Amino acid sequence: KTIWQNYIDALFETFPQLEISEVWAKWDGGNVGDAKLTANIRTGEHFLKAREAHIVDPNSDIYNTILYPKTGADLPCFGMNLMKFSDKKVIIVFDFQHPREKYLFSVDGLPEDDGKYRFFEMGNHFSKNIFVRYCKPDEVDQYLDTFKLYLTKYKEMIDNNKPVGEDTTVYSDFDTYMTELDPVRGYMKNKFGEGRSEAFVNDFLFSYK
Ligand SMILES: C=CC1=C(C)/C(=C/c2[nH]c(/C=C3N=C(/C=C4\NC(=O)C(C)=C4C=C)C(C)=C\3CCC(=O)O)c(CCC(=O)O)c2C)NC1=O
Repeated sequence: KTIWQNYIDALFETFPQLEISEVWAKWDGGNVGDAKLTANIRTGEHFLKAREAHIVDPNSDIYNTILYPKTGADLPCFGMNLMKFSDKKVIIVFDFQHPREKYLFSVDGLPEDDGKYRFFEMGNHFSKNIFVRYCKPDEVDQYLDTFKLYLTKYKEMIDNNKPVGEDTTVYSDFDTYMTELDPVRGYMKNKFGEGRSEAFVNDFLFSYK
């Protein structure tokens, strides 16, 4: 079981076409294992891919998923990182992540946040509407309706533009940026080893570099 289940359900209710097209990894690790990784690639109409990583151990529950739309409509990706770190500490992040470097994207009517957060440069693959909240595991679903508004706006963008391009190099700047700045490598090395951490980051999470 996972505390992120209602986010995950909402995601695939909005985009029921996103079917698993490859289980990229199911790995065991952590203490003898207590940490499990599931890494799925999904495909479906209007998307290049959605890649979904879910890492669960006794204290942590991390759901990191990015939807990469087909190209040709200048659409942002939709990214979420739902991170339970301990039984006291959760960070919820989701946003429209635009592939063009240093382009400030926004959707009018959505919550706005111009604060600066760790690791990342705001305005550069994160939008005016980046949604970041810190709360306790049992509070996570209080932002679910907002997550669902983001999904609703995203689905309108997809359905109104109907992108059909498949130029994965549109996402190369984005994947490069997400690679240098995301704090993953360290956590996965410790839990799973070096080769697995490297491949997870470079060949699964951000593979369009
Ligand atoms: C898979 C394993 C995995 C690990 C181990 C991980 C760790 C991780 N991500 C973080 C932050 C963050 N991560 C993001 C955002 C994202 N990052 C993304 O990969 C995507 C897709 C988004 C958003 C759509 C942001 C904005 C922060 C900073 C949060 C903050 O400022 O505290 C932090 C810092 C938390 C803190 O400030 O205390 C850690 C430790 N992220 C992972 O994905």
